[PDB]
Amino acid sequence: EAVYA
Amino acid sequence: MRLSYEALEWRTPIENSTEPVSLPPPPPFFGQERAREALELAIRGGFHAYLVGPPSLGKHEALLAYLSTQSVETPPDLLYVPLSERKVAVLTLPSGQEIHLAEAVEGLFQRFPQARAYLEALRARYAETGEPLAQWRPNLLTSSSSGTPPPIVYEPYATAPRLFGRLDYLVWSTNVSLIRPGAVHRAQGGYLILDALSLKREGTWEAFKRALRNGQVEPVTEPQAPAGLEVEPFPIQMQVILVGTPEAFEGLEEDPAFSELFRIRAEFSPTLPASPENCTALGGWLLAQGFQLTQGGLTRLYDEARRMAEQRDRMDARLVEIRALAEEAAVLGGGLLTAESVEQAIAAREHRSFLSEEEFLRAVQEGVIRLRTTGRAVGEVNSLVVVEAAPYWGRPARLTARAAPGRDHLISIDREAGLGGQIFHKAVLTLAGYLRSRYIEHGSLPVTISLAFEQNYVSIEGASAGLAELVAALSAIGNLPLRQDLAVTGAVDQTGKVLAVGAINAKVEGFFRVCKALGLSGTQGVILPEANLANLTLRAEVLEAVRAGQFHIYAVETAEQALEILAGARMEGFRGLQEKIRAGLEAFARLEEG
Repeated sequence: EAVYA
Repeated sequence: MRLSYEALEWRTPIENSTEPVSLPPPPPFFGQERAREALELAIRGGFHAYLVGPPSLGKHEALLAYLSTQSVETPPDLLYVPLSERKVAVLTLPSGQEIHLAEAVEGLFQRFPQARAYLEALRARYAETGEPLAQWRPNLLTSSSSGTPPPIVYEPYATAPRLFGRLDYLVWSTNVSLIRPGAVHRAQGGYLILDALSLKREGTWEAFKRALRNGQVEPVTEPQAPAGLEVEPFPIQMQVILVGTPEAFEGLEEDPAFSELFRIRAEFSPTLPASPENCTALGGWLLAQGFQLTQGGLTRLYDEARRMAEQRDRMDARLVEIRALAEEAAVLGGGLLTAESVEQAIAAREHRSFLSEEEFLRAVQEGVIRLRTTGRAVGEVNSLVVVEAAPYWGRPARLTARAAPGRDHLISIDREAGLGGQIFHKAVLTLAGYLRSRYIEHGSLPVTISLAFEQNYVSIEGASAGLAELVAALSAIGNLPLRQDLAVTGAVDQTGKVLAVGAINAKVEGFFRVCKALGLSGTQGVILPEANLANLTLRAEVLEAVRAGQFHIYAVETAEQALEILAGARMEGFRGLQEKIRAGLEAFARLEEG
């Protein structure tokens, strides 16, 4: 998955 | 600080939920003061304007409604007249008057003073030559009974033929009578509305500029015909309003002629103030749309708009999105827009987009993804992320910190591997700057620390894992067991202060979803920045759990405050955490100096 913090 | 249920509740109380709502329609542009005043100046000045704002605002609907209420002097008759057998000009006479000039001419300066050249070239040499001369009658394009409302021409498909008109060819030959008008011709005396995106997509911007700057309006011709009609320029009598998103204009704004031609920016806000007056306006607007609306239905929709904005004090201004949700709710309510139908329509939207989360929770439940939501562990924390696919579900991301004796290095493994973005990298560097500058007794830090997310992501971006990372690091240095029942979200600066993060609601709700799926223990919760208090518009289920004492939210201002909650002790009052961290650093220093 591509993720954003 | 703990946030009570009372501090977290943000929703509007509902009284007499099923009572039918009865409210007048608000004026166009309600709560969009800036954009209305800009449009008013453009109307008063005769200036060209552009309407800018995000998609689904109802920009077009607000515009047409507003223009419908204007009053201009009646549009002149507009026509093509031949100045020759291969030349034509665009002409205006006063309203009604072209029909007389057509009857007169059908009689194979009489009283049409302004139509001089067309008669003055209509002469005589059929007799002098016997030359057979039937392409000399005027071509009326438009005519109208009043200038209330003014002409209003919205052409969403801005091809050259739709803007400028067409030449039909009868068998070749053509003549004045075969020229069809375009949107430009129909808008004379009034308003032409185009979409910025269409002008770019159709490649018609340069020709449009030529029409406005030079009066060149060229009916579209075909590649086949042996010849064509010359068309004289003409004085353009219209106001143009472009509509589009901020990004749609940027293509156009790099051209200086755009700024020159379109002076008035009419910008829509993406949110309005959340007030009794805008809730009431929303009500009236929905009723004018045809909805059967109860009070509780209105209230729920108003609160959903606040939540869409992720601001307690603001509401999403996108009326088209509110309408679309209301249409779904109406179906679920059998035609009636109620509190229940709104909540259920929101819940069906989440259900329709839930497959990915169902897959995730199942993997966690099976232990294919390894998460802990109870107990304690050294150097480990649940940070929170959102997956970068709509609808942007929140999830916990397990993160570890390991410390070894070494020469002052803070490593992000994910960043070194090339998985982290620039801001993510900045967050790590910032933590490094905080630790070096905070713990100076031994000179440079006697530790190497490596951070890793436990799952592997194609990429991580953003700064909001900084707090989780810093607490993990301090824990590893001090050997401090941290609670795993509390997830952590926050950006940190070099001074250890905690800064606001994005997608706070999703993040919180995603940890709760994970806790619920594994069985709520009663002690779980989230630590988050105090700076995000104004963004918290949590869903019912989380609010109910917090009211029940089954879930807990903590707001902090500093990284140490977070660490205190996690390690279950204060920094000072020593035996505090600060002396254990110092004790760790001294141990590491001794190992490092053999």
